[PDB]
Amino acid sequence: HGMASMTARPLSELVERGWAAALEPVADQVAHMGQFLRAEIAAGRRYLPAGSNVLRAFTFPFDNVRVLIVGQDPYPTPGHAVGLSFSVAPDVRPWPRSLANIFDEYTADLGYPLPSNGDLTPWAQRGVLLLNRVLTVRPSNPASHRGKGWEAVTECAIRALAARAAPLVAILWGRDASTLKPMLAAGNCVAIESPHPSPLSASRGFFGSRPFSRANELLVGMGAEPIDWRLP
Ligand SMILES: [Cl-]
Ligand SMILES: [Cl-]
Ligand SMILES: [Cl-]
Repeated sequence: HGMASMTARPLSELVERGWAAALEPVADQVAHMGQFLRAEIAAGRRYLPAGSNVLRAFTFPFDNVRVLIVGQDPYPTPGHAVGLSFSVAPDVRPWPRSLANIFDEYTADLGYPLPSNGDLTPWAQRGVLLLNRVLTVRPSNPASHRGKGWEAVTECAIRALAARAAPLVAILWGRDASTLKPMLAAGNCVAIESPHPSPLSASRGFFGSRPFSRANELLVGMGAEPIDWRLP
């Protein structure tokens, strides 16, 4: 299921059952995004990630999400984005510099060895929502799908998480992510804020932020299970 399905089929057929219910308020908006993508292709433009990966962050169970990591837009280099914020496919070398920064801090914070590859799927399988606010991008055109309708989709997702009584930690990287604080404050959600891991900002405070260990300390305090951050 790709673009065709996103334009034409119910949420139940696109994402995990809990997510499908959570995203029901934006069912028409999702369909409209599928049409936007169809129009892009008809016009002789491409988009990233692959259609089958666009909604991938919502294919893991809504009820198990305990940490939210927000990204802005997918990687713009062809072949990098795979539908989970910051993740890349296992064969990708070198890693994008933002991911290399995230992994630098992972090693410093947790003491684990540097990951073998850039695939963050294990995090998604273990209750981390790796959510870009904008879920597609035109190749090599950073932030080119901003303002095209994804924002309402991804905001609906975040509000559904925040509305729950269940524990949530939100890792908020950069000023744009920090815009989410109001919706997060009225819930059972603690936000960890730092500069973004992009090389443009990382050295102003991303390094040293220890988000992984902090998120776990917060979770355990709230009686939730921590995340097993360990990557192979
Ligand atoms: Cl189609
Ligand atoms: Cl293109
Ligand atoms: Cl991405």
